[PDB]
Amino acid sequence: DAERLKHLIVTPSGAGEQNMIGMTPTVIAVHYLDETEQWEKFGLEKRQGALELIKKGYTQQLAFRQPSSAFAAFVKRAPSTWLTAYVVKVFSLAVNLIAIDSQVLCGAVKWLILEKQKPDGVFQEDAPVIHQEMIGGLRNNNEKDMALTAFVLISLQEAKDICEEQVNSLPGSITKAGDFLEANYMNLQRSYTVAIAGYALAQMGRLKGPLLNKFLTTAKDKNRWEDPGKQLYNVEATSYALLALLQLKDFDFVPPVVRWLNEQRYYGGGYGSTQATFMVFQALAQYQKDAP
Amino acid sequence: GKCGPPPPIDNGDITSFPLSVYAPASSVEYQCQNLYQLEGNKRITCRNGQWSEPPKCLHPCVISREIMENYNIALRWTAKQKLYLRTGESVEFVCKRGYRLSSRSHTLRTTCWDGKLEYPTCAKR
Repeated sequence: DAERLKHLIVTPSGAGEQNMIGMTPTVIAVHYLDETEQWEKFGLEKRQGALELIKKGYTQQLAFRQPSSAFAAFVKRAPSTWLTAYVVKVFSLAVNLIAIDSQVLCGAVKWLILEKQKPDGVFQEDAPVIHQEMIGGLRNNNEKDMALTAFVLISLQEAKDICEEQVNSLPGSITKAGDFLEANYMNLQRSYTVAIAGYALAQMGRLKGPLLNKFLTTAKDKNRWEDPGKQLYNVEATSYALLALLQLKDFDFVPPVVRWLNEQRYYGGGYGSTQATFMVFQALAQYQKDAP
Repeated sequence: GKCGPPPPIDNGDITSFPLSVYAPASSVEYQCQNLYQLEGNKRITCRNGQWSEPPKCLHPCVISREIMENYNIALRWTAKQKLYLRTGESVEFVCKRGYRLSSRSHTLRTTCWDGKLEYPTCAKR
Protein backbone atom coordinates (compact mmCIF):
# COMPACT_ATOMS: atom_id res chain seq x y z
CA ASP A 1 0.00 0.00 0.00
CA ALA A 2 1.01 3.60 -0.70
CA GLU A 3 1.17 4.69 2.95
CA ARG A 4 4.14 2.48 3.85
CA LEU A 5 6.12 4.41 1.25
CA LYS A 6 5.04 8.05 1.55
CA HIS A 7 8.63 8.88 2.50
CA LEU A 8 9.70 8.17 -1.09
CA ILE A 9 8.33 11.58 -2.07
CA VAL A 10 11.25 13.90 -1.37
CA THR A 11 12.96 17.05 -2.63
CA PRO A 12 16.08 16.38 -4.76
CA SER A 13 19.28 18.04 -3.57
CA GLY A 14 23.06 17.94 -3.99
CA ALA A 15 25.44 17.63 -6.94
CA GLY A 16 25.43 15.38 -10.01
CA GLU A 17 25.39 12.18 -7.93
CA GLN A 18 23.35 13.03 -4.83
CA ASN A 19 20.74 14.80 -6.96
CA MET A 20 20.06 11.50 -8.73
CA ILE A 21 19.99 9.77 -5.35
CA GLY A 22 17.17 12.10 -4.32
CA MET A 23 15.40 12.05 -7.67
CA THR A 24 15.37 8.23 -7.56
CA PRO A 25 12.74 7.47 -4.89
CA THR A 26 10.28 10.13 -6.10
CA VAL A 27 10.37 9.01 -9.73
CA ILE A 28 9.81 5.33 -8.94
CA ALA A 29 7.13 6.22 -6.38
CA VAL A 30 5.00 8.06 -8.93
CA HIS A 31 5.69 5.34 -11.49
CA TYR A 32 4.58 2.55 -9.14
CA LEU A 33 1.51 4.40 -7.85
CA ASP A 34 0.42 5.26 -11.38
CA GLU A 35 0.60 1.56 -12.26
CA THR A 36 -1.15 0.14 -9.20
CA GLU A 37 -3.52 3.12 -9.38
CA GLN A 38 -3.34 4.01 -5.68
CA TRP A 39 -3.46 7.80 -5.92
CA GLU A 40 -7.16 7.51 -5.09
CA LYS A 41 -6.66 6.23 -1.54
CA PHE A 42 -3.21 7.75 -0.99
CA GLY A 43 -4.31 11.17 -2.25
CA LEU A 44 -4.87 12.43 -5.79
CA GLU A 45 -3.74 15.85 -4.57
CA LYS A 46 -0.30 14.52 -3.67
CA ARG A 47 0.58 13.52 -7.24
CA GLN A 48 1.00 16.90 -8.95
CA GLY A 49 3.44 17.91 -6.22
CA ALA A 50 5.51 14.77 -6.71
CA LEU A 51 5.47 15.55 -10.42
CA GLU A 52 7.15 18.88 -9.84
CA LEU A 53 9.74 17.45 -7.52
CA ILE A 54 10.53 15.18 -10.47
CA LYS A 55 10.69 18.10 -12.91
CA LYS A 56 12.89 19.84 -10.34
CA GLY A 57 15.32 16.93 -10.08
CA TYR A 58 15.57 16.71 -13.87
CA THR A 59 16.20 20.45 -14.24
CA GLN A 60 18.78 20.36 -11.44
CA GLN A 61 20.55 17.43 -13.13
CA LEU A 62 20.96 19.41 -16.35
CA ALA A 63 23.44 21.58 -14.46
CA PHE A 64 25.77 18.59 -14.48
CA ARG A 65 25.28 17.70 -18.12
CA GLN A 66 28.68 18.15 -19.75
CA PRO A 67 29.21 19.34 -23.35
CA SER A 68 29.80 15.67 -24.23
CA SER A 69 26.26 14.93 -23.04
CA ALA A 70 27.80 12.83 -20.27
CA PHE A 71 27.39 13.30 -16.51
CA ALA A 72 29.58 13.54 -13.42
CA ALA A 73 29.20 14.83 -9.86
CA PHE A 74 30.82 18.10 -10.97
CA VAL A 75 31.31 19.68 -14.39
CA LYS A 76 35.07 19.66 -13.77
CA ARG A 77 35.10 15.94 -12.99
CA ALA A 78 35.70 13.29 -15.65
CA PRO A 79 32.35 11.88 -16.83
CA SER A 80 31.13 8.62 -15.30
CA THR A 81 29.99 5.69 -17.40
CA TRP A 82 27.77 4.37 -14.61
CA LEU A 83 26.21 7.72 -13.68
CA THR A 84 25.44 8.64 -17.28
CA ALA A 85 23.87 5.22 -17.79
CA TYR A 86 21.87 5.65 -14.59
CA VAL A 87 20.56 9.03 -15.70
CA VAL A 88 19.42 7.36 -18.93
CA LYS A 89 17.79 4.61 -16.85
CA VAL A 90 15.94 7.15 -14.70
CA PHE A 91 15.03 9.66 -17.42
CA SER A 92 13.75 6.89 -19.72
CA LEU A 93 11.27 5.76 -17.07
CA ALA A 94 10.20 9.35 -16.42
CA VAL A 95 9.51 10.47 -20.02
CA ASN A 96 5.81 9.71 -19.56
CA LEU A 97 5.73 11.54 -16.22
CA ILE A 98 7.40 14.81 -17.25
CA ALA A 99 8.85 16.42 -20.38
CA ILE A 100 12.30 14.96 -21.04
CA ASP A 101 14.39 16.58 -23.78
CA SER A 102 15.30 13.75 -26.16
CA GLN A 103 18.50 15.54 -27.14
CA VAL A 104 19.53 15.12 -23.50
CA LEU A 105 18.52 11.47 -23.21
CA CYS A 106 19.72 10.43 -26.66
CA GLY A 107 22.85 12.54 -26.33
CA ALA A 108 23.82 10.50 -23.27
CA VAL A 109 23.04 7.23 -25.03
CA LYS A 110 25.17 8.18 -28.02
CA TRP A 111 28.07 9.19 -25.80
CA LEU A 112 27.98 5.82 -24.05
CA ILE A 113 28.03 4.05 -27.42
CA LEU A 114 30.72 6.19 -29.08
CA GLU A 115 33.10 6.74 -26.15
CA LYS A 116 32.76 4.01 -23.54
CA GLN A 117 32.07 0.72 -25.32
CA LYS A 118 35.00 -1.61 -26.03
CA PRO A 119 35.45 -3.57 -29.29
CA ASP A 120 34.31 -6.82 -27.64
CA GLY A 121 31.08 -5.22 -26.42
CA VAL A 122 32.11 -4.40 -22.85
CA PHE A 123 31.27 -1.03 -21.31
CA GLN A 124 34.03 0.57 -19.26
CA GLU A 125 34.08 3.03 -16.37
CA ASP A 126 36.96 5.52 -16.46
CA ALA A 127 35.74 7.76 -13.63
CA PRO A 128 33.95 5.86 -10.82
CA VAL A 129 31.27 7.75 -8.89
CA ILE A 130 32.16 9.22 -5.49
CA HIS A 131 29.07 7.85 -3.75
CA GLN A 132 29.66 4.14 -4.35
CA GLU A 133 26.67 3.36 -2.14
CA MET A 134 24.35 4.48 -4.96
CA ILE A 135 25.42 1.74 -7.39
CA GLY A 136 24.03 -1.17 -5.35
CA GLY A 137 25.39 -4.68 -5.82
CA LEU A 138 27.75 -3.37 -8.48
CA ARG A 139 29.94 -1.81 -5.79
CA ASN A 140 32.29 -4.62 -4.80
CA ASN A 141 32.02 -7.02 -7.71
CA ASN A 142 34.51 -9.56 -9.06
CA GLU A 143 32.47 -9.94 -12.23
CA LYS A 144 32.59 -6.21 -12.87
CA ASP A 145 32.91 -6.16 -16.67
CA MET A 146 29.79 -8.33 -16.89
CA ALA A 147 27.89 -6.46 -14.18
CA LEU A 148 28.64 -2.99 -15.58
CA THR A 149 28.05 -4.08 -19.17
CA ALA A 150 24.65 -5.48 -18.20
CA PHE A 151 23.75 -2.31 -16.30
CA VAL A 152 24.56 -0.03 -19.23
CA LEU A 153 22.90 -2.44 -21.66
CA ILE A 154 19.68 -2.35 -19.62
CA SER A 155 19.69 1.46 -19.74
CA LEU A 156 20.29 1.49 -23.51
CA GLN A 157 17.44 -0.97 -24.08
CA GLU A 158 15.02 0.97 -21.88
CA ALA A 159 16.00 4.08 -23.85
CA LYS A 160 15.54 2.25 -27.16
CA ASP A 161 11.94 3.13 -28.07
CA ILE A 162 12.77 6.80 -27.53
CA CYS A 163 16.25 7.01 -29.02
CA GLU A 164 16.40 4.36 -31.75
CA GLU A 165 15.34 6.74 -34.54
CA GLN A 166 17.78 9.48 -33.52
CA VAL A 167 20.58 7.01 -32.79
CA ASN A 168 21.26 4.60 -35.67
CA SER A 169 24.05 2.95 -33.71
CA LEU A 170 21.91 1.88 -30.73
CA PRO A 171 20.78 -1.56 -31.96
CA GLY A 172 24.32 -2.36 -33.10
CA SER A 173 25.82 -1.42 -29.75
CA ILE A 174 23.08 -3.35 -27.95
CA THR A 175 23.81 -6.46 -30.02
CA LYS A 176 27.56 -6.27 -29.42
CA ALA A 177 27.13 -5.85 -25.66
CA GLY A 178 24.69 -8.76 -25.81
CA ASP A 179 27.38 -10.86 -27.49
CA PHE A 180 29.78 -10.33 -24.59
CA LEU A 181 27.25 -11.22 -21.88
CA GLU A 182 26.21 -14.36 -23.73
CA ALA A 183 29.79 -15.50 -24.29
CA ASN A 184 30.59 -15.27 -20.57
CA TYR A 185 27.25 -15.95 -18.87
CA MET A 186 27.81 -19.64 -18.12
CA ASN A 187 30.92 -18.90 -16.04
CA LEU A 188 29.25 -16.44 -13.65
CA GLN A 189 29.57 -17.16 -9.93
CA ARG A 190 27.65 -14.40 -8.16
CA SER A 191 23.85 -14.53 -8.25
CA TYR A 192 23.75 -10.74 -8.54
CA THR A 193 25.52 -10.83 -11.90
CA VAL A 194 23.41 -13.78 -13.07
CA ALA A 195 20.24 -11.81 -12.34
CA ILE A 196 21.22 -8.45 -13.87
CA ALA A 197 22.89 -9.96 -16.93
CA GLY A 198 19.90 -12.28 -17.10
CA TYR A 199 17.50 -9.36 -17.37
CA ALA A 200 19.75 -7.68 -19.95
CA LEU A 201 19.71 -10.82 -22.12
CA ALA A 202 15.97 -11.35 -21.61
CA GLN A 203 15.14 -7.88 -22.97
CA MET A 204 16.96 -9.06 -26.08
CA GLY A 205 15.29 -12.47 -26.24
CA ARG A 206 18.74 -14.02 -25.86
CA LEU A 207 18.25 -15.58 -22.42
CA LYS A 208 17.51 -19.15 -23.45
CA GLY A 209 18.70 -22.76 -23.47
CA PRO A 210 21.62 -23.32 -21.06
CA LEU A 211 21.73 -19.62 -20.13
CA LEU A 212 18.07 -19.59 -19.17
CA ASN A 213 18.61 -22.82 -17.24
CA LYS A 214 21.51 -21.30 -15.32
CA PHE A 215 19.43 -18.21 -14.55
CA LEU A 216 16.60 -20.31 -13.08
CA THR A 217 18.74 -22.82 -11.18
CA THR A 218 20.83 -20.03 -9.64
CA ALA A 219 17.88 -18.98 -7.48
CA LYS A 220 17.30 -20.27 -3.95
CA ASP A 221 14.04 -22.07 -3.14
CA LYS A 222 12.95 -20.88 -6.59
CA ASN A 223 12.03 -17.52 -5.04
CA ARG A 224 15.18 -15.39 -4.76
CA TRP A 225 18.66 -14.62 -6.10
CA GLU A 226 21.02 -14.06 -3.19
CA ASP A 227 24.69 -13.76 -2.27
CA PRO A 228 26.30 -13.58 1.18
CA GLY A 229 26.54 -9.95 2.27
CA LYS A 230 24.37 -6.83 2.07
CA GLN A 231 20.74 -7.82 1.93
CA LEU A 232 19.82 -4.82 -0.18
CA TYR A 233 21.92 -6.34 -2.97
CA ASN A 234 19.71 -9.44 -2.99
CA VAL A 235 16.54 -7.37 -3.12
CA GLU A 236 18.04 -5.58 -6.11
CA ALA A 237 19.20 -8.81 -7.75
CA THR A 238 15.82 -10.49 -7.27
CA SER A 239 14.06 -7.45 -8.72
CA TYR A 240 16.22 -7.74 -11.84
CA ALA A 241 15.38 -11.46 -11.89
CA LEU A 242 11.64 -10.85 -11.61
CA LEU A 243 11.84 -8.41 -14.53
CA ALA A 244 13.67 -11.09 -16.50
CA LEU A 245 10.92 -13.59 -15.67
CA LEU A 246 8.30 -11.11 -16.85
CA GLN A 247 10.28 -10.61 -20.05
CA LEU A 248 10.22 -14.39 -20.54
CA LYS A 249 6.49 -14.38 -19.80
CA ASP A 250 7.28 -17.29 -17.48
CA PHE A 251 4.27 -16.51 -15.32
CA ASP A 252 4.55 -19.90 -13.61
CA PHE A 253 7.83 -18.98 -11.92
CA VAL A 254 6.73 -15.48 -10.90
CA PRO A 255 4.38 -15.97 -7.90
CA PRO A 256 6.96 -17.29 -5.40
CA VAL A 257 9.44 -14.59 -6.42
CA VAL A 258 6.91 -11.77 -6.07
CA ARG A 259 5.85 -13.24 -2.74
CA TRP A 260 9.42 -13.20 -1.44
CA LEU A 261 9.96 -9.58 -2.50
CA ASN A 262 6.79 -8.67 -0.62
CA GLU A 263 7.69 -10.75 2.44
CA GLN A 264 10.86 -8.66 2.55
CA ARG A 265 8.59 -5.78 3.53
CA TYR A 266 11.15 -3.41 2.03
CA TYR A 267 9.82 0.10 1.42
CA GLY A 268 12.86 1.86 0.00
CA GLY A 269 14.93 4.75 1.30
CA GLY A 270 17.83 4.57 3.72
CA TYR A 271 21.58 4.61 3.20
CA GLY A 272 22.76 3.02 -0.05
CA SER A 273 19.19 2.22 -1.06
CA THR A 274 19.20 3.79 -4.53
CA GLN A 275 19.35 0.69 -6.75
CA ALA A 276 17.23 -1.47 -4.44
CA THR A 277 14.52 1.20 -4.31
CA PHE A 278 14.40 1.87 -8.04
CA MET A 279 14.52 -1.81 -8.97
CA VAL A 280 12.04 -3.30 -6.50
CA PHE A 281 9.28 -0.86 -7.42
CA GLN A 282 10.07 -1.01 -11.13
CA ALA A 283 9.86 -4.79 -10.84
CA LEU A 284 6.63 -4.90 -8.82
CA ALA A 285 5.04 -2.22 -11.00
CA GLN A 286 5.89 -4.31 -14.06
CA TYR A 287 4.33 -7.34 -12.37
CA GLN A 288 1.04 -5.45 -11.98
CA LYS A 289 1.14 -4.26 -15.51
CA ASP A 290 1.66 -7.77 -16.88
CA ALA A 291 -0.28 -10.03 -14.50
CA PRO A 292 -1.82 -12.19 -15.53
CA GLY B 1 -30.45 37.78 3.63
CA LYS B 2 -30.04 34.43 5.37
CA CYS B 3 -27.17 32.05 4.36
CA GLY B 4 -26.93 28.17 4.16
CA PRO B 5 -24.56 25.79 6.00
CA PRO B 6 -20.88 26.76 6.41
CA PRO B 7 -18.48 25.22 3.87
CA PRO B 8 -16.36 22.19 4.81
CA ILE B 9 -12.58 22.35 5.13
CA ASP B 10 -9.99 19.58 4.98
CA ASN B 11 -8.71 18.45 8.38
CA GLY B 12 -10.88 20.95 10.23
CA ASP B 13 -14.44 21.74 11.27
CA ILE B 14 -16.60 24.45 12.84
CA THR B 15 -16.64 24.81 16.62
CA SER B 16 -20.43 24.83 16.73
CA PHE B 17 -23.15 22.47 15.55
CA PRO B 18 -24.10 23.17 11.91
CA LEU B 19 -27.54 24.54 11.06
CA SER B 20 -29.23 24.52 7.66
CA VAL B 21 -29.81 28.29 7.69
CA TYR B 22 -28.07 31.28 9.31
CA ALA B 23 -29.38 34.81 9.86
CA PRO B 24 -27.58 37.83 8.36
CA ALA B 25 -24.43 38.90 10.23
CA SER B 26 -24.14 35.43 11.79
CA SER B 27 -20.69 33.92 12.30
CA VAL B 28 -19.00 30.60 13.00
CA GLU B 29 -15.42 29.60 13.77
CA TYR B 30 -13.17 26.82 12.51
CA GLN B 31 -10.40 24.87 14.13
CA CYS B 32 -8.02 22.35 12.59
CA GLN B 33 -7.20 18.82 13.71
CA ASN B 34 -4.27 18.29 16.08
CA LEU B 35 -0.94 19.36 14.57
CA TYR B 36 -2.62 21.02 11.59
CA GLN B 37 -2.10 24.78 11.32
CA LEU B 38 -4.85 27.29 10.57
CA GLU B 39 -4.23 29.74 7.72
CA GLY B 40 -6.54 32.68 7.08
CA ASN B 41 -9.39 34.01 9.21
CA LYS B 42 -10.65 31.37 11.64
CA ARG B 43 -13.97 33.22 11.72
CA ILE B 44 -16.45 33.53 8.87
CA THR B 45 -19.48 35.81 8.68
CA CYS B 46 -22.74 35.77 6.73
CA ARG B 47 -22.95 38.96 4.66
CA ASN B 48 -25.65 39.40 2.02
CA GLY B 49 -26.56 35.71 1.95
CA GLN B 50 -22.94 34.62 1.41
CA TRP B 51 -20.28 33.23 3.74
CA SER B 52 -16.89 34.92 3.90
CA GLU B 53 -13.89 32.90 2.68
CA PRO B 54 -13.04 29.92 4.95
CA PRO B 55 -9.48 29.12 6.16
CA LYS B 56 -7.18 26.20 5.32
CA CYS B 57 -5.62 23.59 7.59
CA LEU B 58 -1.92 23.34 6.68
CA HIS B 59 -0.39 19.86 6.97
CA PRO B 60 2.27 18.88 9.51
CA CYS B 61 5.43 17.18 8.28
CA VAL B 62 6.78 13.78 9.22
CA ILE B 63 10.52 13.44 9.71
CA SER B 64 11.63 10.44 7.66
CA ARG B 65 14.59 8.51 9.11
CA GLU B 66 14.83 6.79 5.74
CA ILE B 67 15.39 10.06 3.89
CA MET B 68 17.90 11.23 6.52
CA GLU B 69 20.00 8.08 6.18
CA ASN B 70 19.83 8.36 2.41
CA TYR B 71 20.99 11.98 2.64
CA ASN B 72 23.76 11.26 5.17
CA ILE B 73 22.17 13.53 7.78
CA ALA B 74 21.05 13.16 11.39
CA LEU B 75 19.00 14.97 14.03
CA ARG B 76 20.91 17.41 16.24
CA TRP B 77 18.69 16.69 19.25
CA THR B 78 18.04 12.94 19.38
CA ALA B 79 16.66 12.51 22.91
CA LYS B 80 14.06 15.12 22.05
CA GLN B 81 12.71 12.76 19.40
CA LYS B 82 10.29 14.80 17.30
CA LEU B 83 8.33 12.71 14.80
CA TYR B 84 5.94 15.39 13.55
CA LEU B 85 6.56 19.05 12.82
CA ARG B 86 3.82 21.66 12.75
CA THR B 87 3.83 23.91 9.72
CA GLY B 88 6.18 26.71 10.75
CA GLU B 89 8.25 24.47 13.04
CA SER B 90 11.90 24.03 12.11
CA VAL B 91 14.47 21.29 12.68
CA GLU B 92 18.25 21.33 12.88
CA PHE B 93 20.12 18.56 11.07
CA VAL B 94 23.80 17.72 11.33
CA CYS B 95 25.95 15.85 8.82
CA LYS B 96 26.75 12.26 9.73
CA ARG B 97 30.40 11.48 10.39
CA GLY B 98 32.43 11.48 7.17
CA TYR B 99 30.20 13.90 5.28
CA ARG B 100 29.92 17.66 4.81
CA LEU B 101 27.09 19.91 3.75
CA SER B 102 26.94 19.75 0.03
CA SER B 103 27.28 22.56 -2.46
CA ARG B 104 23.79 22.58 -3.77
CA SER B 105 21.99 21.89 -0.55
CA HIS B 106 19.33 23.53 1.58
CA THR B 107 20.49 24.97 4.90
CA LEU B 108 21.00 22.44 7.73
CA ARG B 109 18.04 24.10 9.47
CA THR B 110 14.77 23.62 7.75
CA THR B 111 11.13 24.61 8.31
CA CYS B 112 8.12 22.38 7.65
CA TRP B 113 5.42 23.91 5.47
CA ASP B 114 2.09 22.28 4.60
CA GLY B 115 3.56 18.78 4.72
CA LYS B 116 6.68 19.68 2.76
CA LEU B 117 10.07 19.47 4.48
CA GLU B 118 13.23 20.11 2.47
CA TYR B 119 16.01 17.80 3.68
CA PRO B 120 19.60 19.02 3.32
CA THR B 121 22.21 16.78 1.70
CA CYS B 122 25.70 16.08 3.01
CA ALA B 123 28.33 14.75 0.60
CA LYS B 124 31.45 12.62 1.05
CA ARG B 125 34.31 14.69 2.46
